[PDB]
Amino acid sequence: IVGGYTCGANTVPYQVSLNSGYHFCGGSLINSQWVVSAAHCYKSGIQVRLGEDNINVVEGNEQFISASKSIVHPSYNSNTLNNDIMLIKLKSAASLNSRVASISLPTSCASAGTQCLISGWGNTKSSGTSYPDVLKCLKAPILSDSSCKSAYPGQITSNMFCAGYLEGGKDSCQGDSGGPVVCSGKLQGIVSWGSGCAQKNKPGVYTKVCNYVSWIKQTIASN
Ligand SMILES: [Ca+2]
Repeated sequence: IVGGYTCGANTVPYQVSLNSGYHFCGGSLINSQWVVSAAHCYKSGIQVRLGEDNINVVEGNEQFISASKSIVHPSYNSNTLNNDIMLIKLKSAASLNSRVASISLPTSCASAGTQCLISGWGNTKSSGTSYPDVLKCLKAPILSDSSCKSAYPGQITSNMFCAGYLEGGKDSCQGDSGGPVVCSGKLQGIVSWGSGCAQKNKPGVYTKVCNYVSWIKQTIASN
């Protein structure tokens, strides 16, 4: 997160870190046994780390649970990042409490102008590299489909939206991928892609979660 703020420990209780020896992506806990993340975060050997603030210090609220199964969206295209969503089933159910909690799935899509909270352990510099140990947050609005398409000609599908600031300075970044965009208490996006980070006229591009709720629910029901 570039241009954000320190969230506060365990204030984003659905935020997970995906660990393969190191933090490599965010995710969102959607029930006791399932995480939503970005398909481009897929790898084998994932440990889901819940209840994290400092990802380098054991602070007392962590739950570390191995993935038992990963499911990349059937239609994920890694070239275009269309359908950049994956589900991860935990080997055991998380224990849910005030600091480790699921986030609601949308029943309807969000609209341009809605403010949302974007969070993660990604890069904090736009012309630099600095990875935080504690969770960072950014409040940002959803941008119009037309401004999103104008920023990224030929690249925005019906499964993507833009959020952030066209002026630059405030965005998600490398290492935030797979993490949440939460709007009015609903998971509306997944950190997906963008040209650089926090660049002028190059907002963040997010997977449009509301398009996937039917797939999410049926997948959970059969797995
Ligand atoms: Ca920790």
